[PDB]
Amino acid sequence: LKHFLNTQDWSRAELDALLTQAALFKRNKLGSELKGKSIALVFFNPSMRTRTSFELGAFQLGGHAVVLQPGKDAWPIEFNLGTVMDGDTEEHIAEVARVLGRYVDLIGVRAFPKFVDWSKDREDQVLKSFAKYSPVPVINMETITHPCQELAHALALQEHFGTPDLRGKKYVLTWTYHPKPLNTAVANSALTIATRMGMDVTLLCPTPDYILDERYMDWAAQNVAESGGSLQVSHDIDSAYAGADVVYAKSWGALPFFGNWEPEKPIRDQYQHFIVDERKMALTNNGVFSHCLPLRRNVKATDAVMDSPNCIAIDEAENRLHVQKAIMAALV
Amino acid sequence: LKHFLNTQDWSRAELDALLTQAALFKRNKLGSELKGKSIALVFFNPSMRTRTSFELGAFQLGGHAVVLQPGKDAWPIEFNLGTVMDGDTEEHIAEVARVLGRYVDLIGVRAFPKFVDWSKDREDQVLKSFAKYSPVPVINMETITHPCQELAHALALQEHFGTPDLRGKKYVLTWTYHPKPLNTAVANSALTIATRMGMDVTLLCPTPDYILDERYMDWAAQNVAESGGSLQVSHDIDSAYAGADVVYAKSWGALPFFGNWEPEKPIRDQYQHFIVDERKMALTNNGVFSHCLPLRRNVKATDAVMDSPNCIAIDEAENRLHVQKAIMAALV
Amino acid sequence: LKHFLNTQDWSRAELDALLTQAALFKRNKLGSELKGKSIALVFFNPSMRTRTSFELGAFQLGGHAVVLQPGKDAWPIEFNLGTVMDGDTEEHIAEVARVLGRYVDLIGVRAFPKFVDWSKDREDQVLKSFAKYSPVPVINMETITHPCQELAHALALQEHFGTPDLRGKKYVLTWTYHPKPLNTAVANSALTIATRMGMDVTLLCPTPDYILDERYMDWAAQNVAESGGSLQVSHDIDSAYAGADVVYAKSWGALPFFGNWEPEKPIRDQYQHFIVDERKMALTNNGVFSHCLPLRRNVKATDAVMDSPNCIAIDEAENRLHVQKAIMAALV
Ligand SMILES: CC(=O)N[C@@H](CCCN)C(=O)O
Ligand SMILES: CC(=O)N[C@@H](CCCN)C(=O)O
Ligand SMILES: CC(=O)N[C@@H](CCCN)C(=O)O
Repeated sequence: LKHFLNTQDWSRAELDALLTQAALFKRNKLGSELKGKSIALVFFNPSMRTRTSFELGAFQLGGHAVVLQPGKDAWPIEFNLGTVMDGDTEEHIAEVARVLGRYVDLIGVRAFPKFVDWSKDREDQVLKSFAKYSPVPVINMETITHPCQELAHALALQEHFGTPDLRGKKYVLTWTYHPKPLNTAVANSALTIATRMGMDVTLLCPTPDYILDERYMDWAAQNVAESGGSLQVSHDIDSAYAGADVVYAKSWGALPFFGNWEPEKPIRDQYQHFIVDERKMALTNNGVFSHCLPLRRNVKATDAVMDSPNCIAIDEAENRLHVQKAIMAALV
Repeated sequence: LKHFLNTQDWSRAELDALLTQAALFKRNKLGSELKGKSIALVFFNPSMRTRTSFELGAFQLGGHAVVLQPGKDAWPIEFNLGTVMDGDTEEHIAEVARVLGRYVDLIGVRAFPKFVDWSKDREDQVLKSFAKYSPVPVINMETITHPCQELAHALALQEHFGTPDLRGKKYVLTWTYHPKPLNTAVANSALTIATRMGMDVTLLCPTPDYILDERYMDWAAQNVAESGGSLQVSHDIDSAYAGADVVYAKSWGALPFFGNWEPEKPIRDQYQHFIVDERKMALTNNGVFSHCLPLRRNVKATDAVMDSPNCIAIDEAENRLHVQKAIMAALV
Repeated sequence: LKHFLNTQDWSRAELDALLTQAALFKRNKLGSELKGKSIALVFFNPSMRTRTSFELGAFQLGGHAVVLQPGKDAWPIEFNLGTVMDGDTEEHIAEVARVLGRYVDLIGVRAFPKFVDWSKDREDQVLKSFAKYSPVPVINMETITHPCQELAHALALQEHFGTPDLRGKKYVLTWTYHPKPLNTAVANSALTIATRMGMDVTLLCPTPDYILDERYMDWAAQNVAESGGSLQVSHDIDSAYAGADVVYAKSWGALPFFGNWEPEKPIRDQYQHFIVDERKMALTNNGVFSHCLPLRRNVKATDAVMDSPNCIAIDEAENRLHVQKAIMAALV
């Protein structure tokens, strides 16, 4: 059975096919690729943009999405094995996935890390459990990676540059400020897709403590070796932005501080200057800027940058609809 | 771009067209006016009747409604301008509306006042912000006015009297008791539509403190001058009910007491006798009674009045479905 | 007007027709039996499996389900009669049902007992009120009985044995352990349908305190007299399981302890050995095992029993979809 858990699991040819199908759906949004079919959108964490895009995507192709929210509509689910369920959990994931598989044709899963222990969050237990027990294809709607965002982002860039071939372009994945420590998911995904596309990627962050998990740094390294781009880590803003063709910002909590965020606060507060502003973008090669959203204005990026004609965040946002339709259509 | 924010913004001819289209949908509810189209129902405050009627209305015309609840599915949204978003708000309304506009064809918005400061609530910030930033038509699902209720009410009255011409009929908008101070929205709307229809309207309330906002009193005055009816405020129950053809009740908190409801409590408790009962209706010209619902029995109106053959509240309730379909069809 | 409140209200011929229609829908799931029709799924208590199955069932037959959750989307509803609604309740059930009846073609209701007083919970007030005031058919989505589960269960058994005639088969409805006292609904329903099908039923429970309400014990007695089976209560595990063809487990709080669960805790904790394990099933006649779900593994039943090829719980779960479609189609 084929699932859409990560772009890294798919071949370049398969990804290219998805992006092209996404482009086709953008030119003709109504169809019957999902006629009479259904997808269960399982939200362990809520998301209006994800619910909206998937729900409409199913509708437009003749299918139907069922929105489920485990944290609000049911007792906790047990994912561990060989336990005596005499605690808080009422049902095991094996039963949840097997039953859903008798009702729907696809299962989408969104489940964020708990931020107490990265060794546990990085195992992607919720998503992997659904993939293990489900008799139908599973789709990652964001856990510790955000593959749907990757393709929406990739498509937006190809559309902006007028070509699917982005090799050679200088790509800057920059950490930006936020009052709280966030999920590294979007950054892990950006690094992954940018290198898979063969761009010359620079991971710009305040200190070595903010470097992403080795797993993704390795995915990126492997992608560069295969696509012909490059991977570099930098803690210097000006040299990173210089000549950049693309600047993608995202804030995230330093991994070494999981379960110990108190001391991480004064650290991030020293880098509020990582905010994407006009000065920094002026250093780029008339590059574009984007963010996965939601974005705190004048904190992650200034109003001037956000409303600049070079900001493609709304186009990338729209593309979530098109790429997800391509993903669902491919899996059924 | 045309929106449905208030009936006052539409011409009499346009409103008449909406009501007539509503009558047509009532005679033939299934159609394709919204085939493949969608509407995002954004609830900042929940409403089962509104979600049900809009959702079914979209379905019956071949479209699809996406139900969103910002207060429960996402962090707070920022509506103010030029601020540094380092507080509770995670995303700005500009981004929320622009992205939704790339997904749906229509956006419905329900957002109640906060009851702390009327000078702030009366600005209709949430609704006006959506209207400002959305690239698609916006529909008021109740904020400080309830235009959808206005048309459902107007249609019910025309159906009851067997004519679209209600000029001359004596219309009594009466305040009624409730243990808590409520939104003036429905009353503002009733006054607006009743006068727009040229009826002889009387605003019956306990004291001058309960008179509606000047904005609506002026809308009403303007409507009478143009339609040929009349507007009058009264604090005397018997003279108001005398000869009435229509009695519409609604409870609301005295505007001068926003952010200071403690002293307003003993005041409203002195007017529990404003309850619509048989004695009062016996003074009318065999007039009809209605309420927007939900209604507390034997508090706002007695069981006898509510179950009287002259109570058309259920018919007005049904009409929410028909008028909203007319509104959505007109805006796409 | 015909409703689906309990299987006991339907004739054997009618039930047989429902089960056969369910079998037909399983062979051809897409249809137009509900084309343009709708059902309001009213959840006073949430259920992902019920929302999913009903919602998809409506969709597959050309209809649409509207999901409503009174406890989270509105103030409390008043069910009592002749009261002055100056308390917590904002709207009366008469208005709720009458209005919904102007919007939808069917109304599903799920409302659990409150566990404080069984004399009150056993009156099925919420469901009976909807049935009384609704102008459209009402469907029990679980209150103090679970008729939809009954038919899904009945169908699974017929499919397992390869025949609709289960007379003579030894049916064991066994209480099982759970750390908390639960609803007797599923057990009441199992006893009801098993006897209606003419099986030789044994109600296995720890003590006389766990015997089900007299109402259902009488339904069962009447069913046996008419179908030709038998009804027996047992507190001895081994004699009950011996030669059993079917074992259906369910945990429930002892009725005599409603509103006084403290002393019931040490009592149930003495019967953890009621867990369905391999030893017990080894005593049966190669019988099947099932549970309505959700099931706590290694508490209600061991992993070995749950994953045994003789466990049909997932098939019974799937059948909720098919039988509910048969029910909705029959009522419209
Ligand atoms: C603010 C926040 O927690 N953002 C989320 C979601 C981003 C995609 N919509 C994150 O950091 O992954
Ligand atoms: C009780 C209450 O707050 N009623 C609301 C909603 C009325 C329309 N359904 C109000 O006063 O506007
Ligand atoms: C654990 C619990 O409360 N179970 C519920 C629902 C069973 C049907 N899904 C009950 O005892 O009725």
